[PDB]
Amino acid sequence: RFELSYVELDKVIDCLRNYKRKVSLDFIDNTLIAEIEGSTKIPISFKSNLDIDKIIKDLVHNNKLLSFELLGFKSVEIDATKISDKKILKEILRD
RNA sequence: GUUAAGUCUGGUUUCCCUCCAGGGUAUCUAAGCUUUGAAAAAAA
Repeated sequence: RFELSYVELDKVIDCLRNYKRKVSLDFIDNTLIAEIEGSTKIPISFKSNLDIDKIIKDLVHNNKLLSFELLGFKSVEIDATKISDKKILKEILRD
């Protein structure tokens, strides 16, 4: 099963508060980055249970169909303008 | 070639009781009282 042993946010949450931004992801470069349409791209450190074989990243980045159906599993439009604690933003970005 | 964007769909149908048993057994009256007391032979 998929186990996310840890993900080192608390830096993405910083640059998110009081704003309404779309948090895009990208997994090429072998390190998970978290693009923000509010013009910042924080590289995310994480440890998972699945080892993406470095062939799968390329198979998804090259196949224009895969990278197209990947738009739906890639982003959230987080709205922190109103009351927005850090913990629930953590769970949002974690999921 | 470059970018940028995902969009649609988020439980339906059927079945809602069927069969057997629908009373059986015991008791079905019992014990008393079964006539009594007045008038039986009357005046013309």
